[PDB]
Amino acid sequence: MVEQILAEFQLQEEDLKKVMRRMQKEMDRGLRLETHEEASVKMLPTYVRSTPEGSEVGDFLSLDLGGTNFRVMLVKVGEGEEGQWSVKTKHQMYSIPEDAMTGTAEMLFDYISECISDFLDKHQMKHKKLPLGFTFSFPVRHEDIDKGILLNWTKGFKASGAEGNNVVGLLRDAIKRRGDFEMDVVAMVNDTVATMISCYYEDHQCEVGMIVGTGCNACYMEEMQNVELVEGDEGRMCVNTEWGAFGDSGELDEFLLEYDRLVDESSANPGQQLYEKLIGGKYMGELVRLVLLRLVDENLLFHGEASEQLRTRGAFETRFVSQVESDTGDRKQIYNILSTLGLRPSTTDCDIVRRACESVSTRAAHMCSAGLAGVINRMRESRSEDVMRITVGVDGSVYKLHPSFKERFHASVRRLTPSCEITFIESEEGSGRGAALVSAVACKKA
Ligand SMILES: CS(=O)(=O)c1ccc(Oc2cc3nc(-c4ccccn4)[nH]c3cc2CN2C(=O)CCC2=O)cc1
Ligand SMILES: OC[C@H]1O[C@H](O)[C@H](O)[C@@H](O)[C@@H]1O
Ligand code: NA
Repeated sequence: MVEQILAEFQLQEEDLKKVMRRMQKEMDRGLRLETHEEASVKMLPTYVRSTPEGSEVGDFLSLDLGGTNFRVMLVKVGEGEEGQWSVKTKHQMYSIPEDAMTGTAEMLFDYISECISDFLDKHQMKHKKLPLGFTFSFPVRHEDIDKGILLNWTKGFKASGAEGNNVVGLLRDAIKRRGDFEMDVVAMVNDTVATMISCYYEDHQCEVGMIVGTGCNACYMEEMQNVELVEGDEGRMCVNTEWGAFGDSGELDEFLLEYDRLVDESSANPGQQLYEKLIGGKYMGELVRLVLLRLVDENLLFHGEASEQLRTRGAFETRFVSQVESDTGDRKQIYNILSTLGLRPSTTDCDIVRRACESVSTRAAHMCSAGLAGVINRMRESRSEDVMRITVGVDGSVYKLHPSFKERFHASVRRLTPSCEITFIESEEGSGRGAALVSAVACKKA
């Protein structure tokens, strides 16, 4: 029975409360000196602090590295009503070559600095020496707002000899070893951090950032006294939970399915990022693919016959998941996806594939809701407030564009967060505006 195979994806409320409590426990472990180093949830102080210690105005360069495409953009920051407006003015996107991303650090950052030029020249501006904000969507141990070493690549990145190294250095070398231009690199932030920062003008309650895109992560404003790895008890600092690695010490073992185990084993980073592998768009289409393969090996789908493409890793794209679940019921979208994959599905084949899609994506919404509710309830407790009103800034294609993910996600987080009133804001150019606003504050020292 297909329903019996799909039922393995369900999570009961008690399963979610369990996931939630365990996440809260790992978050606490990551923050404490005695456990931070062994912690699966690393809880990385980011050096982004509360209060407006003045902001510079003008134009800022923003880099965005964290997918196969790299982005360079210009953001103009200025003074006003609530404070500082920000707006992307010029933007250019760049694909990284196959052998550039598998090259070396020094090399990849050369392709990156090269790309900064194709943008600088192509916009009448190689002569400018701009402040630079770098959104870099990989786990970094910060020493400061402008200094921090990459702990490891995630999401299938692999450039050699980049791990263990100050990432801002690597970038300032490619800037020297280019002669071309001069840029001052003032801040490196995680994408979660940028997204939250980008909503803060519109909403001063925005103190969490969450990405549900290719990967899955969040950050939030922690009490400085709770942040044991930075001296000081005063104010708040932003903590990059890196919750993607929740489960890398076995915390999700009772939930993982044969599909999860296979995605993990054939991944670039086996044994790591296990929570993220349940949720992120890098993995969601692959999960459905494996579920489809299981259904077929059992003769419950495509009369037990799978195409060449269907048996290939990566072929069931995450965007297909989202398109399958947008089908209006006439099966046209489903049929056209499958047919392109060299399949000839029946009416019941289409409906099964839809069901497989719903199961994978519902489980990602719910699994993700437990992570966030854990963050929100911790913060409600830390701040000692009765009804906590909080805004979460959110970005990522899974959340923004999968037709039912956001609604299932919001319903499930609200269920797990009594006495919290959560406002969700989808960020508008969160990466670039976010890196720009941090930059503009980091430009009060210099
Ligand atoms: C004027 S305004 O009110 O429109 C306005 C003000 C700030 C804005 O972004 C920020 C930039 C920052 N740069 C640093 C930094 C940088 C270096 C060292 C230490 N700190 N910290 C920052 C905090 C924020 C805002 N911030 C919070 O305070 C809680 C959640 C959040 O996003 C956005 C709009
Ligand atoms: O892009 C979302 C997330 O992807 C992975 O989880 C990265 O390790 C993390 O830094 C990033 O925030
Ligand atoms: Na502290």
